[PDB]
Amino acid sequence: QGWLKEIRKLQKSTHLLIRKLPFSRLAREICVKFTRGVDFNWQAQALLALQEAAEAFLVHLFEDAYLLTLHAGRVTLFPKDVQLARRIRGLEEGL
Amino acid sequence: QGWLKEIRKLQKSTHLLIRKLPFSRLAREICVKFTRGVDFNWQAQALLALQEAAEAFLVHLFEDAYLLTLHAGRVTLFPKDVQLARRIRGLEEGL
Amino acid sequence: ESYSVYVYKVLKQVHPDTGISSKAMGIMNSFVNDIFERIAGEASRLAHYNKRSTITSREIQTAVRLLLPGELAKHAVSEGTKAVTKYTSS
Amino acid sequence: RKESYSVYVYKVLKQVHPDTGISSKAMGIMNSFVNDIFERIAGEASRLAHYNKRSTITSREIQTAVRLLLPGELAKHAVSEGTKAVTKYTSS
Amino acid sequence: NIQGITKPAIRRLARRGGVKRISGLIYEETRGVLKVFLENVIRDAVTYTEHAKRKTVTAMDVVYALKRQGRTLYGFGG
Amino acid sequence: NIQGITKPAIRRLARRGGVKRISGLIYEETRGVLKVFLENVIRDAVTYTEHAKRKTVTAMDVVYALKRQGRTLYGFGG
Amino acid sequence: SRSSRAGLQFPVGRVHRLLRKGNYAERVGAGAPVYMAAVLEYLTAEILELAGNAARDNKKTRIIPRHLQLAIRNDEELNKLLGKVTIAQGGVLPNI
Amino acid sequence: RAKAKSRSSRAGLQFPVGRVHRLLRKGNYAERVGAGAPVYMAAVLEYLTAEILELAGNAARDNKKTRIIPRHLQLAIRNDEELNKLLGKVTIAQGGVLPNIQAV
DNA sequence: ATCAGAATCCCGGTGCCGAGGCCGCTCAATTGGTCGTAGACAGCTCTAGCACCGCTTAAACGCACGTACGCGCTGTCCCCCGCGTTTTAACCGCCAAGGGGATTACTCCCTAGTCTCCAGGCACGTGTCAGATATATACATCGAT
DNA sequence: ATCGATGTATATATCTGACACGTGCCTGGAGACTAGGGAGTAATCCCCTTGGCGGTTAAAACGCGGGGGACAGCGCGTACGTGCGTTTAAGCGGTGCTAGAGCTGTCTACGACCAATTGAGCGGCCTCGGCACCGGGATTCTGAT
Repeated sequence: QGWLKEIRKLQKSTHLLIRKLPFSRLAREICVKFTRGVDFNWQAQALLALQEAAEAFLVHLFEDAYLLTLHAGRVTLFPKDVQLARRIRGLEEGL
Repeated sequence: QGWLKEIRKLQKSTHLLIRKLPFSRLAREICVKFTRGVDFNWQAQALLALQEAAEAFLVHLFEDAYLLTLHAGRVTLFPKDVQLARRIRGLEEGL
Repeated sequence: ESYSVYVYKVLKQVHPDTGISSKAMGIMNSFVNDIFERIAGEASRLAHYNKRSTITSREIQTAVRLLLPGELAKHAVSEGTKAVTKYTSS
Repeated sequence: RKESYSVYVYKVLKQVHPDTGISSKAMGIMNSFVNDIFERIAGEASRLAHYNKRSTITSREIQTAVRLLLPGELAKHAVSEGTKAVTKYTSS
Repeated sequence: NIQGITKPAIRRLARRGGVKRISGLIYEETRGVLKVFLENVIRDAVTYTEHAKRKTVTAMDVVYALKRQGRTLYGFGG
Repeated sequence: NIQGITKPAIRRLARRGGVKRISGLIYEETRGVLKVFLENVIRDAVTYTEHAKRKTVTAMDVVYALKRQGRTLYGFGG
Repeated sequence: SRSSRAGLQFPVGRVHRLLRKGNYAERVGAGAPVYMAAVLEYLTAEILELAGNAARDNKKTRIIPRHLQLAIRNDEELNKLLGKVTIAQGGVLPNI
Repeated sequence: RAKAKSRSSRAGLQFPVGRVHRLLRKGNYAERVGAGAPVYMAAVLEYLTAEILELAGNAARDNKKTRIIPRHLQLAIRNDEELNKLLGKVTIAQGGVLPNIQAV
C-alpha cells in the first residue's frame, strides 16, 4: 500500500519534483528554436519560475485527468483522460 | 431515428431555442433580487443578448458533458457528467 | 519600492506574535500588485464606458463589487466607505 | 453621430469578394470584432510599454503585441502586412 | 418561474449540443446551471447599470458583464 | 532532452496530483504536454525578451509570459 | 489622406485618435496607427474571405453571422484567436 | 507650515495613500484620478492583505510554526472559498497542492 | 436484395423589407509650424550567468514477479424516446401611457500643476533565534509471518 | 487476527542562516497656492419600454408502450506496482572568465499641441433585388419482409 504513503507524503512537501538540470536543458532546447538558432541566457530565477509553473500545470492536469479516470469507472490513468481534459478545459486553459 | 434528424435540423438553424417570454420572466425574476427591491427595466436587445449568451453557454456545456458521457462508456447524458464538466471546466469558465 | 513595510504592519496588527518569511513576502507583494492592477483596470474601463475622465471612489467601489466575490465585496466596500468617510473629515 | 467601422469592413469585403455583401447583424459582428482586436492589441502594447519603462507606443510595441496575441501563421502574415504598410507610409 | 425553461427546450439545447440521449435528471440540473449563469451575468449587469445613473439594463451592460467574465459576445454592443 | 523528464518524475507529479495507478502510455503523453506548455510559455518569454534589447531571458519575462496566458505566478515579479 | 499613404483601407486617423484618447500610453508614435490599422485590415480581410467562401458554399450572395461562425470555427487559427467569443445568431458547427 | 500628516494616517489605514495615488496617476488608467480613490483603493488592499494574512497566521499556528512560508499562504488561499474564487488563476510558487486524496 | 412510403433538394412564382447607393452637412482629420523631452546611443562598471573539474551518492533503471484491474461478455430491468390526443401559453398585431434615456446649459469645486521642505521608506549592516535534521523514547496501527 | 514488529508523533540537541531591528540617507509625498475644465444638477424633449387585450396556433404536456441501454456480476489475461541489485547523472562546492544587464550623460528626431480648413464619414431617404416561403417534380432514403 505504498501509493497511499507516497501520495500522503508528496501532497505535503513543496519541493520541485522534476530535477532542475534536465529541465534546464529542456528549456534551453526549446528556447533555441524560437530564437532562430541564436542562444539566449537564462536567469537563475527564470528557470525556477518556469519549473514552478510547469509542475503546477502538470499536477493540476493530473488531478483533472484523474477525475476523468474515476468518471470512467477505473483507477489507472490512460492518456485518453489527459487528452480529454485538455479539451474540456479549453483551447488555452488545457493547452 | 428521430434523434438524428432532430440533431441535424437543430445544428443547421440559428434561432433561439428557449422561448423569449419565459426566459424574459426568469431574467426579470433573477434581476429583481439584485436591484434592492426596486424593479429595473430591460432593453429589447438586452434580453436577446442575455438569451444568446445563455443559449451558447448551455450548448457548449452540453457538448463538453456529452464528451464526458462518451468517455464513461454511455450514450445517456447524466447530471454527474454536467457536474464534472463544470468542475474540470474551472471556477471561471464553468458555473 | 515594494509593499513589504505595509504587509508587515498589517501582519503585526492581525497576528502580533507571528512573522513572515522572505518568499511569502514576495507572494504578498505580488498579490497586492495583482489585485491593484485588476481593480484599477476595471475602474479604468468603467470610467471609459461612461465617457468620464476621473476615477472617483464610485469607480473603485464598482470595480470592487465586480471583481470580488459576494462575501468579500460586502466587506471591502464597508472598509472603503469607512476609510473615505474618515478621510474626508480630516 | 456614432462612429463605426462599417464602411471599412465593406471596402475590405469588396476588395476580397467583389460580388458578395454583408447583412446588418453580420456588420455588427465585424464592427465589434475590429473593436475587440483593437482593444486587445492596444492593451497588450500598453502594458508592454509599461513593463519596459517607456512612454511611447511605437511600432515595436504594436508588432510585439501582434506577435504575442496572434497564433503562428496569422502573426507571420500580420507582421508582414504591418511592416509593409509602415514602410510604404514612411517612404512617402 | 424557472419551470418556463421547459423540458423540450432543454432537449432542444442538448440536441443542438449533439446529445443523443438525455436522462430525466438533466432537466432539474440544467435549470440550476442556467440559474447560476444568469445570477452571475445579471448581477454584473445590474452593477454596471447602477454605477451609471440608470434604471435600465441596456444591451451594453450585458455585453460588458459577459466580457468581464471572459465570454465575449459579438453583434449586440460595439 | 525530453527523455530527461524521467518516468519517476512524471510518476511523482501524478502522485502529487492524487493518481493511484498510472499506465505506461502516460509518460510519452506527459512529455508531449510538457513540450506544448513550455513551447507556449517560452515563445512568449522570448518575445518579451526580444522586445527589450536584451539577450537574457529574465525571471519577470516568464511571469509576464504566464500572465499573458492567464495563469498568474506569484513569487518572482515583486 | 494618411490612410491612403500607407496603402490601407482601414483609417489611420481614427485609429490614432482611439490610441491617443484610449489612455493606453502617454505618447503614441506615428507608425503605430499605421501598423495597427494594417493588422486590423489583414485580420478583417482573412475573416471576410473565409466568410465569403462559406457564404458562397451555401449559394448565398450575402454574409449573415452563420457564415462568420462557419468561417471562424472551421479555420484552425481564427478559432484560437476567437475561442472565447460568441457570434450572435451563429449556429454551432455541425459535429456528432 | 503645519506638521506633515500622511494621508494613510488620517484614513486610519496602513497601506500608503500617496503611493497608490502615484501608481493610479502614472499607471495610465485614466487621465484624471480623484482624491478618494487612493484612500478607497488602499483600504480595499489593506483589507484583502489582512484577510489572507489572518488565515495564513491560522495555518501557521496549525502547523506549529511562528513564521509564514508560502505553503501556509497556499493553505490559506485554497481553503477559504471566496479567496479561492479571487485567486483561482493564481499559482503560488513553492506551494504544495492542497491535500485531497479522494475517497473513491 | 424488394417493397411502397415518407424524406430530401431543384426549378419556378410571389412578395416583403432590408441592404446599398446617393445626398447634405458637419466635425474630425489633414497641414504647417513650435518646442520641450523621451529615447537612441555611445561609454563604462561590475553582476551574475556559463563553463569546467572533481567527488559524492541519491536517484534512475533493468529485471522479474505477483496480482490488481482493464475489458469483453451477459442478463435483468428500468426508463427514455416516439406517438397520439389535448391544452395552454407564447406570439403577433394594435394601442396608449409615461418613465426615464439623452441632450443641453449653467456653474462650482475638484484635481492637475508647481514649488518647497522633510519625514517615510529603502539599502546596508548585524545579532539571534526559528527551523531543518538527528537520534533515542514513547505511542498507535495494523499486515506477514 | 487473541500480539509482535513496524511506521509515526514528542522531545531535546545542535547549528546554520535568514529574519528583523537599527541607522543613514534620499527622493517621493505632503502642504499651500493657483486655475481651468469636468462633472454635478436642473430643465426638457421624445424614445422606447411596459402594460393591456384579443385571437390563433404552434409548441408543451400527459400517458402509454416498447425496446434501447444502464449497470451489476464474472472471468481471462495483460500490464503495473514493488522489491532489489546495479549504474549513472544530478547536485554540491569551488573557481575563473566575460557577456551582457544596468547606469549615466549627451543630443537629436519626434510627438504633443495649437489653429484653419475641408473632405471623409455619418444620418436619413429611397429603390430594387436577395432571400424567405411555397408549390409541385424528381429523386432518394428507411422500416418491415
